[PDB]
Amino acid sequence: NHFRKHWQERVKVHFDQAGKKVSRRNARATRAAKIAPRPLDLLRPVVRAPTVKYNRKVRAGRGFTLAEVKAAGLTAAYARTIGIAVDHRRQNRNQEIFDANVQRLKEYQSKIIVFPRN
Amino acid sequence: KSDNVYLKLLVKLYTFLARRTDAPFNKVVLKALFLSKINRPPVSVSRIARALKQEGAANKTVVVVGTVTDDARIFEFPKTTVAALRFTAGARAKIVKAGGECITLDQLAVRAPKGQNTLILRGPR
Amino acid sequence: LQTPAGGK
Amino acid sequence: SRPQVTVHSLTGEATANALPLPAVFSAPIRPDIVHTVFTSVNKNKRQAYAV
Amino acid sequence: QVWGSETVASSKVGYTLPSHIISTSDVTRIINSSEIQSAIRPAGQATQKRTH
Amino acid sequence: AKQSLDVSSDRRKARKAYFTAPSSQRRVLLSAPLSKELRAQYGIKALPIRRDDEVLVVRGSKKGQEGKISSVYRLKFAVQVDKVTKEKVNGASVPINLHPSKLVITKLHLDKDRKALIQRKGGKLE
RNA sequence: CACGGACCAAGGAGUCUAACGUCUAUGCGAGUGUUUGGGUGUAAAACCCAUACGCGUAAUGAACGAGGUUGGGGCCUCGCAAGAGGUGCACAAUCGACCGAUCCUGAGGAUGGAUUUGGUAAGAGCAUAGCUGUUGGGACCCGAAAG
RNA sequence: CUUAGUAACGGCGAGUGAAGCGGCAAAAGCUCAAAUUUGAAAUCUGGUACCUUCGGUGCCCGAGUUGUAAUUUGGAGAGGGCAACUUUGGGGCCGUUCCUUGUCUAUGUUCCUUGGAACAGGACGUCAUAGAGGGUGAGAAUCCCGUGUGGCGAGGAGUGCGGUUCUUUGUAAAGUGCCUUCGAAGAGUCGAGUUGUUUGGGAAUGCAGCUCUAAGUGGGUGGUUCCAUCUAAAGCUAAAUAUUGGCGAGAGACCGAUAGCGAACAAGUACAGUGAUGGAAAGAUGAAAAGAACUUUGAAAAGAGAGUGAAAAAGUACGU
Repeated sequence: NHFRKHWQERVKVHFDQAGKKVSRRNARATRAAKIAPRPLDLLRPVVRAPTVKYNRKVRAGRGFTLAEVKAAGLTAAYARTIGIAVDHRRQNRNQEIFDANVQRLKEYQSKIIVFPRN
Repeated sequence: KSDNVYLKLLVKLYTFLARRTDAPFNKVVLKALFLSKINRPPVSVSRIARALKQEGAANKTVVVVGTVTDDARIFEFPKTTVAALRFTAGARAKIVKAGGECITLDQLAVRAPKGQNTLILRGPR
Repeated sequence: LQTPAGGK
Repeated sequence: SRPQVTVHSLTGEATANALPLPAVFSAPIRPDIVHTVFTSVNKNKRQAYAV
Repeated sequence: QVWGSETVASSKVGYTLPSHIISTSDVTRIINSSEIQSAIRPAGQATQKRTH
Repeated sequence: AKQSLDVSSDRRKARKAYFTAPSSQRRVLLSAPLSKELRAQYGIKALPIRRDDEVLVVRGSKKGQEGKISSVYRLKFAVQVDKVTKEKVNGASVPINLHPSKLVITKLHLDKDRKALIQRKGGKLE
């Protein structure tokens, strides 16, 4: 078996699981208190996965490409302050994905309100 | 070996019927109840339809000791009544929609204390 | 903004 | 039909208003299943100990 | 609504109420039925008088 | 029913926090109830006990006796009432170590700090 | 023969875990597995959950009839019991069918034709718990020439 | 978590054993080199006199041209023209958030019985967002300390932000679109042959040494005749992540003086070793010592009377 080593010396029983969930909830509550006006997470893009065994499943992405941001009516530098993730190393290939990302960005822009600097 | 109160009550009722009626059907049915889960494989609804396909078996009643599991390889089902301890949701729904009926062993005994026109089926081993 | 994990 | 238990006010008077059984009370009572489930659920609230 | 009687949804998607394996737990009531009693052969005193 | 997570209900922790409590805390620990006659005027149910105060005994073999406090023994949580003493075989008088939780104050001292505390605890001297 | 036994109080020797397996109890069932994580909370408690994932359901792409016969628990018919016939569960024996697949073929280069074959021949598996089977972890305990 | 005990290694014998992707906790990106400020080294360390002293101003000396200021770096970027294109900081004060800390926050000690004592048994009443816990001569919600509950202060951190006020300013500093002219890629480094080690990593996975040594429409890795991704040899970065160490807390279906840490107590103490080190045994009187007043026996240890106490069947050698 895979126990010829001194495995007994490193056995971390996950007793923290019960407390880890509460700690994560408290951290989320603290972030909400600090980030009250804004959502706890940034607006992530919709993307299609490689590895055809999973490509049939649509999933979220890291950040919108510069072309998508430009087509969305704003700039990458300005979009960051609005909570929109931007990926400078992602290149759009599929047209449907680009259209979906543009529509999502437009919906987010229409649904957001920005407070005055005052 | 089971501990279900309803199972024990059914076992007692079937033993009483078998001893006070001498009908071998009751004895055979009761003997099956003393079989473990492995010894009581489920009978698919397709198997029930196949057994009903026999000459003159359409009007006969079918009794399954185990669980009547549904089958997706069939669409039409005979308008027959099936009595078994456990009825799966899919199989029960298919039987109900096909004009059939589902009942428990006690109901079958009440309707047929001697098991007249009854057919016993068991799953493959 | 993202889909909520689990139920609601 | 499904008999309905009359609503009792804070004073203990049987109010005319009644509600039919939600059919949950007609479920099969299985003492063995309940005992087996309890014997495992009661073990979830425990803390490890060792020398 | 929380348990989903036959007429209403349960709200616990993927669950349904348990199904009884016996229509009635009162075995005596079933045994004492007219049909079974007529189909059941007569029984003795239930006590064996000692002989020899 | 406990709700705060900062206060433990462990028996050992409470016993440890009491068997070595500081004298300043022991002063609060040695609080005694006030006689209903005084409670009618001031309203405060209980207050600390000091030498200048007068207390009455309601429990124990010395029940029914009354007198002025001779001294306060915070180390052993014992309060010694004057005129309540035990005579040894040699005739030497020894005060009995009573507990303030069993006595009832019948006359309250009126020091400036005590008067200020009376108002602090919602009392009204009159 | 011998190893141990002067006596007494306490302590003290098949215990825990990882992997696979048979049996037994329960849930669902061609589906099963909430708790890696989220919601929720009377706050390590209890109640629900999206998406993926472990197992099988289709093998090495399976409806000539997913088939004929011999029996076969039970049922039905004939009957007063014996006795006779039909249906025939699981199951066994047997003749056969299709997939992977093996030589001829000829419609310019594949169908079809006879076998064998490892499977299909109508799902039966997953999950929770108890005893128990085998191996790795100090593995019943104290103990050996020691690097 | 799965992938997976799989790919893969393994005198292919024992055993070893990943990684892509997928499910989830968290997200923040960036800063230099290489471009002349050349119409002004515009930069800064240090001493000195002041002040609105974690620093700011004037003066002075020095470092730097073998490069200190500004912009920028693969998302490129830079010098210009155009749009009647778009914008504008710090500090003082109060409050808000948090750390420490003090304080207010309910109700019987009413009777009957016993008992050394009431918290005990019975009878009669009250609070309950307070029936968690401890002490009070035995089992206490109502004796006290305490908890739920909100409420009132004080000393600090503070720019996470809600208000008041002083200053801006300077042909100063930025952001987007169009047109126009340019447009910069890190070397004893990749690599090759070898030695030793390691990894499943045979496709030599990386590492260190040794011979040689590289190119810029150039180069690494993989796949059908080419193709896809970066383009290293410079540097910074919060959150999920571990925690038998130090600080404070919330708990255990754990042990309970031959058990549990070696140490419940005068424990890393006594004690042994020329030394690194080894290394223990030992808890309980009673509510208060109320711990033998006093008489007698012998010098005394203590004995015999008397006496305290619920109990001396508690005598310091003391729960049972």
